[PDB]
Amino acid sequence: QRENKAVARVIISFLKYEEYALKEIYNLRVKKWASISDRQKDMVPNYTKYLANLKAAIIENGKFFRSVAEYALQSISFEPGEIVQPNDLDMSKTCSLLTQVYREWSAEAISERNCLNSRLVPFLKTLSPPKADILIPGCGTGRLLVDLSRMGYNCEGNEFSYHMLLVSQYMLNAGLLQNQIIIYPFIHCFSHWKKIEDQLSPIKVPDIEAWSSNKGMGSMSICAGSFVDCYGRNQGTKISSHYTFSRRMQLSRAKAENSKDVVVTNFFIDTGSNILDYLDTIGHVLKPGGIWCNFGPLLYHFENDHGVETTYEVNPYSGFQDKINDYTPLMGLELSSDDIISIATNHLDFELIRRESGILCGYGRYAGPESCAMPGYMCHYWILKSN
Amino acid sequence: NQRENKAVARVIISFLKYEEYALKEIYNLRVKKWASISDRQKDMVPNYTKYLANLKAAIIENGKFFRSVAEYALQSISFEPGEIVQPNDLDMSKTCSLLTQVYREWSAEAISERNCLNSRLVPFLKTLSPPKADILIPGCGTGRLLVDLSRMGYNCEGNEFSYHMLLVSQYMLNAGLLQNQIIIYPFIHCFSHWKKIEDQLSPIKVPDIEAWMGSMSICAGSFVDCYGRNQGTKISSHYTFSRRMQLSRAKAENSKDVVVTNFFIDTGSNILDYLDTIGHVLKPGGIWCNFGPLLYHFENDHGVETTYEVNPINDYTPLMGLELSSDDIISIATNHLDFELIRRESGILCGYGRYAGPESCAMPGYMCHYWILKSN
Ligand SMILES: Nc1ncnc2c1ncn2[C@@H]1O[C@H](CSCC[C@H](N)C(=O)O)[C@@H](O)[C@H]1O
Ligand SMILES: Nc1ncnc2c1ncn2[C@@H]1O[C@H](CSCC[C@H](N)C(=O)O)[C@@H](O)[C@H]1O
Ligand code: NA
Repeated sequence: QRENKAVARVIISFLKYEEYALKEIYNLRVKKWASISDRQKDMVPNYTKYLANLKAAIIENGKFFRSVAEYALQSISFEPGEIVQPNDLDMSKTCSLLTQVYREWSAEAISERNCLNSRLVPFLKTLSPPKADILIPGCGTGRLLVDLSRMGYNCEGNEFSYHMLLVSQYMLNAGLLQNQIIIYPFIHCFSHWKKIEDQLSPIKVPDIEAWSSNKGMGSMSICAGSFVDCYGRNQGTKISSHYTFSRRMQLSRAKAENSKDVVVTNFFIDTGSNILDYLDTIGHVLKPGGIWCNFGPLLYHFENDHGVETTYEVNPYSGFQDKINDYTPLMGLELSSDDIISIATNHLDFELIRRESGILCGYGRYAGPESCAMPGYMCHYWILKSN
Repeated sequence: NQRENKAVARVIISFLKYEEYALKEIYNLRVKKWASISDRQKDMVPNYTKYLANLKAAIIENGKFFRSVAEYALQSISFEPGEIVQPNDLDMSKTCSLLTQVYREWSAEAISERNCLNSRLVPFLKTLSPPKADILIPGCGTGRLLVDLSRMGYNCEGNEFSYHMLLVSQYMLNAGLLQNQIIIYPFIHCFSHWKKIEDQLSPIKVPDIEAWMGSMSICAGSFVDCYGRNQGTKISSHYTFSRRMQLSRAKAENSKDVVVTNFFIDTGSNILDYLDTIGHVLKPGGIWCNFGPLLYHFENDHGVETTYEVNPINDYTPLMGLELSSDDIISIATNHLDFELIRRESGILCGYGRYAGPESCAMPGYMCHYWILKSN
C-alpha cells in the first residue's frame, strides 16, 4: 500500500541515521579543525577528543533508531516495490525525533510536560468523568496518552507522521524498562552551551515503567492519518490533502461524530493549513457538554510557505467532487488567540471555561542547572465546553 | 571600489522594492486564501478583509520609510540602470528584517531590551574606565550603542560589514531626523504568537533620540579584515591582504581601550579569528565587554570556503565548526590571550526586536551570556 511505501522509507531512514549524522555534524567539523592554523589548534587542544565523544554519541543514537526499526520490522511485510529509499527530509525528521523522545520520555523534561499536566490533570480529576473518551490530535510519540490512560481514561491518539508512529509503537508496546536506554539528544545543537560537556549529556529513557492497558480501566488506540480526515465533518468541509472522501474515511467520520468527551490539543492547533478545519473537526467529534483543552503556542507552520494545494467540494446531488480550486494557498488564517476563542464561542456553540496566556514553556529544552538553551514559547491555554 | 558601489546600488534597489515584495510575500496569498475558503468559514472570519486592507496600508507606510532611506543614499551614489544587480529574495528578506532592527535600536518601546546591556555596561564604564576612552563596537548594526556611548564622552568606532545596516545607519545618524518623526509598522511580517491581531499592526515611532561628547566613526567592512593581526591569520572571505587592509590593521594594534561585542561574537565562521582580533586591537589594560547568545550562524551551513597563505591553499574550508561554549571562550581568552576575567553572568533572558505590548506573547528571546575581560 502507499502506507507501506511511507513506512519503508521511515524504517530505512532509522537504519541510516548514523551515516547521515556522521556526514552532517561530524565530518565537516573534523575538516574545520584540520583546516585552522596550528596556532589556533592550540587554543582548542581538546577539540579532537570532543569530536571522538560526538562520534560515540552518534553511534549510541544509531543503536536506538536501529532497535526501533527492528521492532517495527517484526510486524510489517513489504513488497519488492514497496521498499523506497529515504530522502534528506526523512533523515532530518529522524534526527529531530531525538528531541521528541527527550521531551516525551525523559525525567529531565518533566517540568516542561507539567506546564500542561499541572493545569489539565486537576481539571479532569475534579470536573470531568473518568472514565471518559479522550481524543488527542497530533499526539507525537504518545506520552500524554500514557499519562491520561493511566488515570483510567479511554485515550485515542491521532498522528499522521510515520516517524512519530514508529517511535510511538516502540515506546508504548516494546516492554521497555525504566531508564533502559541511554541516548544523546542534544548533539545536533551546537549553540548556547555554557559548558560543551552538556551537549554530550546522556539521557535515560523512558522515565516511567510499563503498565498494562486494561479493558474497562483506560485504553489507548491511534488513528494513523490526518486529523480532519479521521474525524472531520462529513458535510460542508472542502476536500484537500488533509480531507478525503473515500468510503473508509466517510465511515470513520460518521462514527466520530459526538464520540468524545474530551479533546486535548497540545502543540497542535497551529500545525495545519486551515485552522478553521481543525475547529470544525473538534466541534464535530465532541459530544454536547464535552470539553476542548488547548495548550501551546500559535506558531503557524505554513506562515512563510508559498505553496498551493488543490481543494474541492462534494456535489450534493451527485456525491462527486466539484468546484475545483488548484490555487488554494497553504498560508493564511494565522489567527490570534482571541479570535480562535471568539470563533469557538460565537460560531461553534462553545462556552469558555478556563483561559491563561503567556505560559513560557520549552519544547525539548535542555534543562540542566546552567542551561542557556532557547527559553521556549509563550503558550496559550484554554478550556472550552461544547453546548 | 566598483564591487562596493554595485553592492550599495543593489541594497538601495532592494529598499525601493520593499512594497512590491511585501505585497507579494505576505498579502497576495492571504487574499487568495480568504477567497478560496468556503462561505461558511468566511462567516467565521468576517473582519479578515478589513485586516488585509490594514496590512496593505502598513506595507505602504514601511515602503515610505525605505524609500526615504534609499533617496537619502541616492543623494551621493550614481548608478547606471544596467550596472545594478537585481536584489534576490535574501536581499529583500534582510530589508524586511531592518524593520525589526530599527524597532530595536530607535524606538522607545525597546528600551528595556537595550537596557539588558546598558544597565551593566554604563556603570562599569563610568566607575572603572577612562574618560574619553576609545571604544570599538564590532557588528554595530545601525549604531545606537555608538550614540549612547559617544553621548557619555567616549570616542566610538563602530564596525559593520552589511550595507543594509550601513545605509540605514547613515540615515538614522546623519540625516536631520527629529525624535519620533517616522511611523513604521515593524511587526507585520510576523503572523505568529498574537493574542490580539491588532498588536501585529502596532505603529512605532522612531527615532526616540536625536543623534545630532566623543566622536563617532565606522569601518565599513569585516571585523577581522579591519582590525585583525597582520601575521599568522589565514586569508579567507573575511580577511584580505591588500595594502589597504594591511595598513588599517597596522594602525589598529593597541588602539582601543574598550571592545563591546553585542550579539556579535557568534556571527562568524571562525570565532578564534574574532578573539585574535579583540586581543590585537585592545591595549594592555583594555576591556572586552561581551553580551549576547551563542547562536552560531554557520552551525547548519555545509558550505565551504577557500583560504590560503602568503609569505609575503584550501578550497574545502568549511564554514561550520568551532561552535565553542561560554566557558571555553572565556578560558581561551584568559589562558591563551593574556586576559583576566572581571565580570560574568549567564542565562540573562533578553529579547531581540521583541514586541513588548501589553498582551505580548512574542518569542521571549535568548539566554544571553555577559562577561568583562581585561587584557594584560
Ligand atoms: N493534520 C494532522 N493530523 C494529525 N497529526 C498531525 C497533523 N498535523 C501535524 N500533526 C502532528 O502533530 C504533531 C505536532 S508536534 C507536538 C507533538 C506532541 N503533541 C507533543 O506535544 O509533544 C506532530 O507529531 C505532527 O506530526
Ligand atoms: N565579520 C563581520 N564583521 C563586521 N560585522 C559583522 C560581521 N558579521 C556580522 N556582522 C554584523 O553584526 C551584526 C549582528 S546583529 C546585532 C547588531 C547590533 N550589535 C545590535 O545589538 O543590535 C549585524 O549587523 C551583522 O551585519
Ligand atoms: Na459534535
